[PDB]
Amino acid sequence: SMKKVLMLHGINHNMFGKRDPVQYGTITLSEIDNRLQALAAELGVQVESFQTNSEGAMCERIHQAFEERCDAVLINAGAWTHYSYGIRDALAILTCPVVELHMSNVHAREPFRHHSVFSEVVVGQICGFGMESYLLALRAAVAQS
Amino acid sequence: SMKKVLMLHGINHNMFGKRDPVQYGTITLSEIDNRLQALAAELGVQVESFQTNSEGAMCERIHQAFEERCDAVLINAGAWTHYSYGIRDALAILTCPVVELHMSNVHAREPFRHHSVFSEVVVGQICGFGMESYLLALRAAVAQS
Amino acid sequence: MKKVLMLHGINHNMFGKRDPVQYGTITLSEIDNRLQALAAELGVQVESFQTNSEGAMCERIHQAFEERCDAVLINAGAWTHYSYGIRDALAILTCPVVELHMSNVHAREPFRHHSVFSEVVVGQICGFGMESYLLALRAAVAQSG
Ligand SMILES: [Cl-]
Repeated sequence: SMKKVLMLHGINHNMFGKRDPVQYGTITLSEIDNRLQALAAELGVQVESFQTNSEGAMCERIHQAFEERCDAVLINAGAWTHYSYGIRDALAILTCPVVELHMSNVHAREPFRHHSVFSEVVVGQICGFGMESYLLALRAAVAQS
Repeated sequence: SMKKVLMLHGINHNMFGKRDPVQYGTITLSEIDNRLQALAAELGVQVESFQTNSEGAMCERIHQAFEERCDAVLINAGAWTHYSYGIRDALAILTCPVVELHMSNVHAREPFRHHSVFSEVVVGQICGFGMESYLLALRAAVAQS
Repeated sequence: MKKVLMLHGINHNMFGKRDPVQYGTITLSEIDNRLQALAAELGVQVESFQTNSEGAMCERIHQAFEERCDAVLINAGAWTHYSYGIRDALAILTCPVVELHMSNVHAREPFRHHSVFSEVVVGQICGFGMESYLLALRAAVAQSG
């Protein structure tokens, strides 16, 4: 009865918040997932989170989301965003809304981060708002429904 | 005494034929392998099929094909065709004929699919003929040996 | 005692296993032995790691961050020219990182001319064959002390 949203954390994201606190902050993947769960309860949906450093494991989770008729997918694939055509063609299989998000303003960083290979297979993109990027992406998917 | 040919299916190809039949058809990897097995028997050769979504598993299968003195290799690496230099340098270890193939006319799709990073390490390429691309590739490999 | 980590990249398990006349016989085992011999001479410890999985490489780099490795040597193979995932894993490190190659990559195919690691390494050593590894270990020890 409840809509299911899948959160896909990308390569190197298990290391969020484990670097120098003064320069990189302390936000961890665990805190992000808690904030997503907090907002999900108010929105009346379920959020399941998945993190991997393996491109094949990411694609196979996407395949599973297609077969399990997931209602919406949020993805911050990390560096994969800028070259992994395999994940791009995995996301293309999905028929539910796909929301791309980034904590940082990728369009103002190194040139290679300015381009996303997912642009044609996602509804839209959100970047630059830190932790709030995740919550805004969850909001975007729920409003799509 | 029989020649052994290895068929390498690439990333996301386990999902062949599991999408909308009206838009994507119903051709599955299982149906492809059966038609390959039928042609191999008619041609007097052996065909072994392998699919993976892991770039390392694909490279390691190629290493195994080199050590096992495989007679010819057919590869449809999927999206890996357009960026995986790792699979490219794996194919370069082979000394048997290598045939690159695609079901679709990749040179008439998105620009990133126009270029194959395998071009310098394969005998040639076959694309655009759907199921027949696999059967033509097997014929090409047998004639190369 | 100072610890240096040697990271061997994709396809490198096949070093020395190709045609000896054309590709030589230098193996990863022989390289690691020479590294251990020089490490004892230099008064440091060397640990070697090889993988064909991009995710496994990034996770070894995460472990190198947690274990407070003194220096990292990396010859990522073909990943050098496209794996932004490994690049962003290396960016987490705060110890000196030395990129190395046996061949003169800047005089090979154009795609090998560029390393996506250049902004996250101290420097690069290429072209000196087996000596590239030994020179890189010397570079890393001098960077620490
Ligand atoms: Cl609200």
